[PDB]
Amino acid sequence: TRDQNGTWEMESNENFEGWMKALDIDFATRKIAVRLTQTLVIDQDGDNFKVKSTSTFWNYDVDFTVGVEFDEYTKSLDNRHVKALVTWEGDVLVCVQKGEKENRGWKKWIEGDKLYEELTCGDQVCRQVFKKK
Ligand SMILES: *C/C=C(\C)c1ccc(-c2ccc(N(C)C)cc2)cc1
Repeated sequence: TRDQNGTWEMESNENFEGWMKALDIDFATRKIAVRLTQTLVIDQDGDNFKVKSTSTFWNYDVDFTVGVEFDEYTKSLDNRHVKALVTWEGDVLVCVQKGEKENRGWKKWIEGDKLYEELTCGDQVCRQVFKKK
């Protein structure tokens, strides 16, 4: 299923700090952020997505249309400019962010009643699982 609509509450988080390090997030921010439970809110209508990543420490929103390249500033994450593109590979939603960092992007897919997410940058992969609330 390609339907990722919903409010998703984090169940597990692996190597989040490795991913943040590959983005050069500073020590203070990483040490706090790695402790925290996350929420993902996804509003999906056809190709149009609105995605929100939230915790008690950050609130990060992005809107995109599947298949349409967009220039993006990554704002409070790491303050960089990328060219971003989100597409479908089967039922895996795949984002590639072209720029300074290699292998930068994410993937999301549904496995049952849960949302699986990969965050990638450099040689680091962070793996997360969310439950539908
Ligand atoms: C599908 C997942 C997306 C678009 C996403 C974007 C950004 C983040 C994110 C933002 C900010 C931070 N900080 C400040 C540590 C971490 C991760 C997560 C997911």
